Amino acid sequence: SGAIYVGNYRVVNRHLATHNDWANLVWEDSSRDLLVSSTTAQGCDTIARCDCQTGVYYCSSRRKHYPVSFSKPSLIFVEASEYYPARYQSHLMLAVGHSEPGDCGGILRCQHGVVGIVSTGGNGLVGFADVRDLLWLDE
Ligand SMILES: CSc1ccccc1CC(=O)N1C[C@H]2C[C@]1(CC(N)=O)C2
Ligand SMILES: [Zn+2]
Repeated sequence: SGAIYVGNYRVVNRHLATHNDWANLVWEDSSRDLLVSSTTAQGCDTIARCDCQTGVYYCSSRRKHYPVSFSKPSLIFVEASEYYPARYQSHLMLAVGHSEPGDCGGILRCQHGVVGIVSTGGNGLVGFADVRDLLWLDE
């Protein structure tokens, strides 16, 4: 679990969005596993606007942060799950690191701010949904 709180927006994994997220929907994209909802309180986070390919992410299943080198956002095949059919997930970045079911929502940050959130994993890999291209989050 986990979310990004920026301005009057809450960014979550689309498959973990609550009834309240859907009732306050701003934008969602099944191909990216992202959903953004509106909030009444001002958020605590800031978004990176950069091309960093190194950063640190929070891994809930280890209660620890790990440094990672990750690929640029791209279209990557993801096997079927209870949440989605087998498909290509867009704007996804991969890295070598631990991730298991429950780790989705962990934040990846670089020196500039929040880069994205955990969305995939397994076999010593961790995948992050990028948010750096969503410029409207800043206004
Ligand atoms: C950290 S998630 C994970 C890790 C190891 C093993 C299995 C998982 C679950 C997993 O792949 N999931 C759950 C939900 C998000 C999704 C992938 C996707 N973005 O389409 C569907
Ligand atoms: Zn950066």
